[PDB]
Amino acid sequence: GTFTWTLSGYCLTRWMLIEAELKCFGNTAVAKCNEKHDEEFCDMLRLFDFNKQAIQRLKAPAQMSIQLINKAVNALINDQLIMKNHLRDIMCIPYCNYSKYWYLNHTTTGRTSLPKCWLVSNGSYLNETHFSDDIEQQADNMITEM
Amino acid sequence: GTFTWTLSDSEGKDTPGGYCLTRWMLIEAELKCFGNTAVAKCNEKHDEEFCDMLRLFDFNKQAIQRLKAPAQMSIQLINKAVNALINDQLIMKNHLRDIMCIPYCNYSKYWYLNHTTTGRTSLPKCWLVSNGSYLNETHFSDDIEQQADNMITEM
Amino acid sequence: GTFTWTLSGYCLTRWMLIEAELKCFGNTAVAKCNEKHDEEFCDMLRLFDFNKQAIQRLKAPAQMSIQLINKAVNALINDQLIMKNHLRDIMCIPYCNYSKYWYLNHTTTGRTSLPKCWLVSNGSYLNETHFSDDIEQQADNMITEM
Amino acid sequence: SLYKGVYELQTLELNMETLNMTMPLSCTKNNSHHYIMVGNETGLELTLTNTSIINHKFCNLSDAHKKNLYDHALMSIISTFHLSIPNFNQYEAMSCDFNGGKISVQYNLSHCGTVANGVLQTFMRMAWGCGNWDCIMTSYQYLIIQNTTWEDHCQFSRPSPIGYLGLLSQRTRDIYISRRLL
Amino acid sequence: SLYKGVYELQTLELNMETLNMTMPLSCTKNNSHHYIMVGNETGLELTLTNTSIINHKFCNLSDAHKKNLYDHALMSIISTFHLSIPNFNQYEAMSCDFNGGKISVQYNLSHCGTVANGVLQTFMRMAWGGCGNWDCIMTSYQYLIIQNTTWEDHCQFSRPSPIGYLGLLSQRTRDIYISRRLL
Amino acid sequence: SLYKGVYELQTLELNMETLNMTMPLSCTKNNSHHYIMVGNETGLELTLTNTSIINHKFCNLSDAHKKNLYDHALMSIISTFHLSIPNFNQYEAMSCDFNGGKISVQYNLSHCGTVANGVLQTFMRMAWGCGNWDCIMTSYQYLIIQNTTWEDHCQFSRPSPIGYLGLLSQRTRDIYISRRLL
Ligand SMILES: *[C@@H]1O[C@H](CO)[C@@H](O[C@@H]2O[C@H](CO)[C@@H](O[C@@H]3O[C@H](CO[C@H]4O[C@H](CO)[C@@H](O)[C@H](O)[C@@H]4O)[C@@H](O)[C@H](O)[C@@H]3O)[C@H](O)[C@H]2NC(C)=O)[C@H](O)[C@H]1NC(C)=O
Ligand SMILES: *[C@@H]1O[C@H](CO)[C@@H](O[C@@H]2O[C@H](CO)[C@@H](O[C@@H]3O[C@H](CO[C@H]4O[C@H](CO)[C@@H](O)[C@H](O)[C@@H]4O)[C@@H](O)[C@H](O)[C@@H]3O)[C@H](O)[C@H]2NC(C)=O)[C@H](O)[C@H]1NC(C)=O
Ligand SMILES: *[C@@H]1O[C@H](CO)[C@@H](O[C@@H]2O[C@H](CO)[C@@H](O[C@@H]3O[C@H](CO)[C@@H](O)[C@H](O)[C@@H]3O)[C@H](O)[C@H]2NC(C)=O)[C@H](O)[C@H]1NC(C)=O
Ligand SMILES: *[C@@H]1O[C@H](CO)[C@@H](O[C@@H]2O[C@H](CO)[C@@H](O[C@@H]3O[C@H](CO)[C@@H](O)[C@H](O)[C@@H]3O)[C@H](O)[C@H]2NC(C)=O)[C@H](O)[C@H]1NC(C)=O
Ligand SMILES: *[C@@H]1O[C@H](CO)[C@@H](O[C@@H]2O[C@H](CO)[C@@H](O[C@@H]3O[C@H](CO)[C@@H](O)[C@H](O)[C@@H]3O)[C@H](O)[C@H]2NC(C)=O)[C@H](O)[C@H]1NC(C)=O
Ligand SMILES: *[C@@H]1O[C@H](CO[C@@H]2O[C@@H](C)[C@@H](O)[C@@H](O)[C@@H]2O)[C@@H](O[C@@H]2O[C@H](CO)[C@@H](O)[C@H](O)[C@H]2NC(C)=O)[C@H](O)[C@H]1NC(C)=O
Ligand SMILES: *[C@@H]1O[C@H](CO[C@@H]2O[C@@H](C)[C@@H](O)[C@@H](O)[C@@H]2O)[C@@H](O[C@@H]2O[C@H](CO)[C@@H](O)[C@H](O)[C@H]2NC(C)=O)[C@H](O)[C@H]1NC(C)=O
Ligand SMILES: *[C@@H]1O[C@H](CO)[C@@H](O[C@@H]2O[C@H](CO)[C@@H](O)[C@H](O)[C@H]2NC(C)=O)[C@H](O)[C@H]1NC(C)=O
Ligand SMILES: *[C@@H]1O[C@H](CO)[C@@H](O[C@@H]2O[C@H](CO)[C@@H](O)[C@H](O)[C@H]2NC(C)=O)[C@H](O)[C@H]1NC(C)=O
Ligand SMILES: *[C@@H]1O[C@H](CO)[C@@H](O[C@@H]2O[C@H](CO)[C@@H](O)[C@H](O)[C@H]2NC(C)=O)[C@H](O)[C@H]1NC(C)=O
Ligand SMILES: *[C@@H]1O[C@H](CO)[C@@H](O[C@@H]2O[C@H](CO)[C@@H](O)[C@H](O)[C@H]2NC(C)=O)[C@H](O)[C@H]1NC(C)=O
Ligand SMILES: *[C@@H]1O[C@H](CO)[C@@H](O[C@@H]2O[C@H](CO)[C@@H](O)[C@H](O)[C@H]2NC(C)=O)[C@H](O)[C@H]1NC(C)=O
Ligand SMILES: *[C@@H]1O[C@H](CO)[C@@H](O[C@@H]2O[C@H](CO)[C@@H](O)[C@H](O)[C@H]2NC(C)=O)[C@H](O)[C@H]1NC(C)=O
Ligand SMILES: *[C@@H]1O[C@H](CO)[C@@H](O[C@@H]2O[C@H](CO)[C@@H](O)[C@H](O)[C@H]2NC(C)=O)[C@H](O)[C@H]1NC(C)=O
Ligand SMILES: *[C@@H]1O[C@H](CO)[C@@H](O[C@@H]2O[C@H](CO)[C@@H](O)[C@H](O)[C@H]2NC(C)=O)[C@H](O)[C@H]1NC(C)=O
Ligand SMILES: *[C@@H]1O[C@H](CO)[C@@H](O)[C@H](O)[C@H]1NC(C)=O
Ligand SMILES: *[C@@H]1O[C@H](CO)[C@@H](O)[C@H](O)[C@H]1NC(C)=O
Ligand SMILES: *[C@@H]1O[C@H](CO)[C@@H](O)[C@H](O)[C@H]1NC(C)=O
Ligand SMILES: *[C@@H]1O[C@H](CO)[C@@H](O)[C@H](O)[C@H]1NC(C)=O
Ligand SMILES: *[C@@H]1O[C@H](CO)[C@@H](O)[C@H](O)[C@H]1NC(C)=O
Ligand SMILES: *[C@@H]1O[C@H](CO)[C@@H](O)[C@H](O)[C@H]1NC(C)=O
Ligand SMILES: *[C@@H]1O[C@H](CO)[C@@H](O)[C@H](O)[C@H]1NC(C)=O
Ligand SMILES: *[C@@H]1O[C@H](CO)[C@@H](O)[C@H](O)[C@H]1NC(C)=O
Repeated sequence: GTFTWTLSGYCLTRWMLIEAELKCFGNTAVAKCNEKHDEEFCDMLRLFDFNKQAIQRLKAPAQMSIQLINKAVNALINDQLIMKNHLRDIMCIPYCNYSKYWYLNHTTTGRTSLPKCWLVSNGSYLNETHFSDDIEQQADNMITEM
Repeated sequence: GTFTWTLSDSEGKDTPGGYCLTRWMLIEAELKCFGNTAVAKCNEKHDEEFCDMLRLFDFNKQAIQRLKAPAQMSIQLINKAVNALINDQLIMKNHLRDIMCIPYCNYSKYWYLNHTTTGRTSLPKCWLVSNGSYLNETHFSDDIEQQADNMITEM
Repeated sequence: GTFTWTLSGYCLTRWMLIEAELKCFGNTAVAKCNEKHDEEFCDMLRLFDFNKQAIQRLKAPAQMSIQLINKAVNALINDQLIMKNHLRDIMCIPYCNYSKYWYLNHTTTGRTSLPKCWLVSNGSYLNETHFSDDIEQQADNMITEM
Repeated sequence: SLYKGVYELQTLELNMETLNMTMPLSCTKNNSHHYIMVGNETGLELTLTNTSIINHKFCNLSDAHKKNLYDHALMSIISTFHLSIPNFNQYEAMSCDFNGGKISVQYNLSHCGTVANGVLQTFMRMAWGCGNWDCIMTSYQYLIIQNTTWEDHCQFSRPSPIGYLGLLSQRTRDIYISRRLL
Repeated sequence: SLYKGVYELQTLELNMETLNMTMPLSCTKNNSHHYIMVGNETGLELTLTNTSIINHKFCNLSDAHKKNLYDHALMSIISTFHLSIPNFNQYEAMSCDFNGGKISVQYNLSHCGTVANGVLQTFMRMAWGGCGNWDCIMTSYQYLIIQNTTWEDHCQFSRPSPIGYLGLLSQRTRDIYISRRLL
Repeated sequence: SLYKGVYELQTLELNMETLNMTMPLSCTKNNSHHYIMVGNETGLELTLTNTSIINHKFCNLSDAHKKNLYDHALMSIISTFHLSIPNFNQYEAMSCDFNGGKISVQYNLSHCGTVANGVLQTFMRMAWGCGNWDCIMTSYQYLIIQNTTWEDHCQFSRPSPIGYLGLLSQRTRDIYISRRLL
């Protein structure tokens, strides 16, 4: 199966971001998520949208249950993404921690990019230089559409 | 994993590449043909109910036609191929829409924009169902307007 | 769910193929493998890439362990593609057993299409005439780039 | 209606009885009965009721496997039903019997958090019909499952294979451990 | 063979023996014997024949699990093969011997929906590449032995491939009957 | 730092604590221990040590299911953990206690072909965030799993639900058959 959850642009508030203000992303960034089976930000975007729906449209039981996410885990995310990042962890390669992210932003118009998850290694956050090729080619691909 | 079933081709009212459905498939209807443009989208779009139902009907046709009839019928083949034909998590998402008391698809009735003059047609998408009853057209007309906006993009 | 493995153009050595020189495919076909979900050669290539770097990155185990592949069979190959292939085999549709592949190679410039598999039936590889129509669309899609 | 001049909003309805040969088809009638037809020969009636049919907590299901007096598809589909029950722990809460080839299961169910919610969740997933996902209870005290003939009893909903195909994936996703070495 | 003036078709075949150190390779000697090799030193020989090596219905499976003098990969393959047999209910058909770390599992095939249908279906899925009858699979050979062996070149009828095992992995614990209320 | 000269880079961090209500979260605290929060009310607690809290080889799964004093989510997570072992083939290594709704599970550990390999490999997956993959050998002898209330249990790492949603696919894909009929 493949992820099918929709995104009811989508802005992330202060609650799901640690030490930050309300943040918003353009329609193109969220639209790019719907046809790509490798991104990491799309996963947490779906998890947070789903979570918000869970609080507002489902009352808290007296004894809360984990069965709800069990039956609907792969509808939100590609679990093989987690398995693949586990493989990069095992194989000494920089893996994705899913915690710290990075994203390019345009100065004049604020035309952002879909964030690509930071690649950690050795229990520490990498230098900017190691993925400088990645951010450079992402910038090239972003200026390509203009 | 992901659906991989290739839809067959009906070379009747349209040229090869498109697809069609007979009167057996549909209640209260004649033969309906969708062109190659609509069915081509099914091979990439993972979030379409009608594409899954088309794949189900096509596999049913080929199974009931070319394979030898069983002396005692068994449901082994679908038990092997259920995830290969269709994305189960689309059914899970529809169940989630049901549980969340949101409009949801029960795969029965669909809608599709049809062109008056040239006779072209967009890919059908499901009529969502809320409170155990079909929605009015005005309730979800925003999706219809957006689909018209995307439909004019090709032409 | 769907596969998320990334490949290491892409070149294929002499030992890893049968009586074959060093074959290199351009970046465009390997990029085509990222989004496609029913390409035989792309999935087999991802398997071979995993094996290739797993032999050398990790020290070989004294006792061979199938645990590694079972944990991540789905992240590399769409098992549902194998189910589709088996369904064609049992329905006696022509079907691919992943062995023999073909591609359209440009004579002068040397560029090559993405390999499509050789559908085999009756315990014998089909003649080129028996599926030449499928070869024609493969040529026609190459015409689109120019 | 008509939108944007040259685009008419047509409609499309799918007759699902054509797929009766290839996989099981579901049903609904009343709020209790939920038929499911394995093919054009037989099906399973899944009825909520207050009046039980089995007054003992014995199955001997392994003997049912041994004698092989049943039909394989029926045991397969009821196995898919039972395995997908989320967090099944009370085995007294279900009794069953398979003597003579007939299948007859009886899930007993009787503040919320017990086997009743899981049985009802898998029941509504078998055949589709706030915030009632967890604390889901029914007034009815028993859920009978028994093989049945092909007299169509589906008026509330047309046949559809969606419930069974959806529950096939979620087979062993929510089973508890019962042995140290499974 | 030129097509459209400028494209020349060139075939290419992949050699999967390089995968011997990462995953099992299933191959065929002929319609009777089949070899699922693990490493350059272990393999499972599947063999259909009327002859019997197991003549007792006493598996002693859990005792062999407790003893643990067998290669783990072979037991993993055996468990995957047995779990994925569609609609396995007759427990007397299986009969296993694990004397001192050995592996010798015989399924008694001994009429269309019987246990032999599921056993032969998963068998043909194991050794791929060796119409229209998915069900009512018939085989004159009466018993199916599964015996461990050392590595030997026996992939004559088909090249080694992993696709059978990897495709079969998706079907574990999906086509089985319940056996206990609480499982 | 304008990387393309007109594009500026900006970092981002996701506060996973908002997922407390629905999903279960995981922290590491110290290297030895690893903690799981099932909401803010209850949470498992995984430890490695040289001591032993369970002194007997019996576990009593069926009795615990019969009594049903335990909490459903915690037992579900223990089930997902135990079934997710690659090659569990030693029932003696497992031991546990379920007195009065408690959860208290324990695994014994001890050339490399032992259950220590499997339990450690799933343990690394359970709580997440350069030798070979096979035979990771922890110096500590016994693994313990217990239930605890909620306090500050996040020192090495912030909460992360990656592991729990990860091994759900691995929950049953590597198991040895223990009987001719499962
Ligand atoms: C259950 O599934 C069965 C398939 O396993 C369905 O069987 C199919 O039924 C359809 C409809 O009868 C057959 O399609 C054709 O039927 C016509 C005769 O009746 C139809 O056509 C006439 C006009 O020609 C029309 O007046 C009638 O209203 C019908 O629409 C035949 O002349 C055609 O050759 C063709 O048979 C399928 O062929 C048939 N498949 C088979 C043989 O299994 C069955 O209908 C489903 N319904 C149930 C619940 O049993
Ligand atoms: C994977 O994601 C993890 C969760 O974000 C990362 O953990 C964070 O790692 C950074 C360093 O890379 C820590 O910063 C240090 O934290 C340690 C530990 O104490 C921290 O936690 C306590 C309790 O909340 C808090 O009171 C402290 O202020 C720290 O936040 C400190 O000793 C250091 O001085 C320094 O502050 C983060 O604290 C830590 N997350 C937390 C809060 O647990 C992890 O680094 C990521 N992967 C990698 C690259 O290792
Ligand atoms: C989309 O709309 C077009 C019409 O704009 C549909 O084409 C139509 O197909 C029907 C099939 O019955 C035609 O109806 C019949 O036409 C004949 C004369 O050709 C007449 O004698 C019959 O009494 C009946 O009216 C209809 O005329 C025809 N319209 C044309 C000219 O395009 C098309 O089927 C629709 N497609 C879908 C699936 O929405
Ligand atoms: C999807 O949901 C819609 C809305 O609930 C369903 O529409 C309903 O379809 C059933 C089909 O049997 C209709 O039942 C029929 O009612 C008439 C009333 O006279 C009766 O004569 C027929 O014998 C039959 O009982 C029902 O009225 C109709 N409407 C509603 C609101 O239920 C649709 O069937 C569902 N599709 C599936 C397959 O889920
Ligand atoms: C996919 O199907 C094709 C067609 O059956 C298989 O090709 C066949 O592969 C076998 C095994 O390699 C070949 O047998 C070999 O013949 C040579 C020459 O006599 C001999 O030296 C070898 O020891 C072996 O007996 C067979 O000739 C070959 N046939 C064709 C038409 O190529 C292919 O192996 C299958 N691949 C898989 C993995 O399913
Ligand atoms: C289910 O079995 C129980 C237990 O008996 C065992 O299983 C039987 C099928 C048979 O193999 C017995 O020898 C086994 O011991 C049955 O309950 C009683 O079983 C005892 C013997 O233990 C027998 O003397 C009694 O007559 C049985 N009681 C009744 C009321 O018949 C039970 O009957 C079996 N139930 C069904 C529906 O088959
Ligand atoms: C684990 O179970 C064993 C076996 O006894 C079973 O479980 C008991 C809780 C009870 O329901 C018995 O009827 C079951 O047969 C327990 O071993 C027994 O322990 C009790 C005291 O708990 C003692 O009186 C018996 O002599 C013990 N031995 C037996 C019956 O052979 C064991 O204590 C159980 N462990 C836990 C933690 O509950
Ligand atoms: C990207 O940068 C733009 C600014 O170029 C941000 O938009 C806001 O712009 C106004 C007017 O210049 C400022 O007063 C705000 O402070 C800006 N917001 C921020 C976050 O600083 C836009 O928000 C930025 N987007 C991201 C997420 O990078
Ligand atoms: C189904 O379960 C209910 C609830 O446990 C059972 O009802 C109890 O049955 C016992 C039998 O000893 C009576 O003593 C109790 O009085 C009943 N409960 C109440 C609240 O009155 C019922 O018997 C079970 N039915 C079966 C197994 O068929
Ligand atoms: C369920 O199936 C069993 C087995 O078919 C039915 O039990 C009897 O089976 C024989 C088999 O030919 C029939 O002759 C009998 O007619 C069946 N029972 C009787 C006495 O009618 C059982 O009836 C079925 N239960 C249903 C369909 O309600
Ligand atoms: C199993 O695969 C390994 C890995 O490719 C093979 O080892 C290579 O063998 C060739 C034989 O010519 C050597 O040249 C290479 O140096 C070896 N190592 C690598 C990393 O390729 C091994 O031969 C294969 N074994 C079998 C039985 O097929
Ligand atoms: C395989 O199963 C067959 C069928 O049950 C067995 O054949 C029967 O064996 C018993 C003794 O065990 C004889 O009394 C019967 O007459 C045999 N029946 C038939 C139809 O041949 C056979 O023994 C089993 N083989 C093994 C090796 O267990
Ligand atoms: C199958 O596995 C068994 C497991 O014992 C192998 O038995 C070997 O037997 C020889 C002769 O007694 C012993 O010296 C070896 O130590 C045993 N090996 C092992 C790994 O235990 C047997 O050879 C294997 N192969 C076949 C074809 O049976
Ligand atoms: C658990 O997560 C919930 C998610 O809703 C948090 O609830 C929010 O908490 C903030 C901060 O106190 C409030 O401003 C919001 O109104 C709350 N929203 C709700 C309940 O919908 C809660 O704070 C988190 N608790 C912990 C201990 O992490
Ligand atoms: C965990 O396993 C070890 C294995 O070494 C056990 O250690 C044994 O303890 C017994 C106690 O009577 C000694 O007689 C043995 O010599 C020890 N070694 C072996 C190899 O058995 C240890 O007891 C086990 N602990 C638990 C709690 O199960
Ligand atoms: C990581 O850094 C440590 C020192 O902190 C070093 O010893 C080690 O070799 C490096 N490589 C790894 C394990 O990533
Ligand atoms: C990585 O390199 C940058 C640039 O010199 C430096 O600021 C940063 O501290 C380095 N990070 C680590 C973890 O060494
Ligand atoms: C839907 O349309 C029906 C028929 O015109 C009408 O009776 C009903 O009130 C409408 N509901 C809404 C709010 O669209
Ligand atoms: C459904 O309702 C009807 C009318 O009240 C009733 O006769 C029938 O018994 C109910 N359900 C069934 C199938 O028993
Ligand atoms: C198949 O080959 C085996 C040896 O592997 C041989 O014993 C047997 O007779 C052969 N069977 C045939 C040709 O049917
Ligand atoms: C093996 O099975 C026999 C059958 O009689 C049984 O008696 C014996 O206890 C078993 N042996 C072991 C070592 O488990
Ligand atoms: C903290 O980590 C150390 C690591 O050696 C361990 O000994 C200790 O038990 C852990 N827990 C506490 C509460 O100190
Ligand atoms: C947890 O959060 C809930 C939110 O409703 C609150 O009622 C409760 O007091 C908190 N604490 C515990 C221990 O559950």
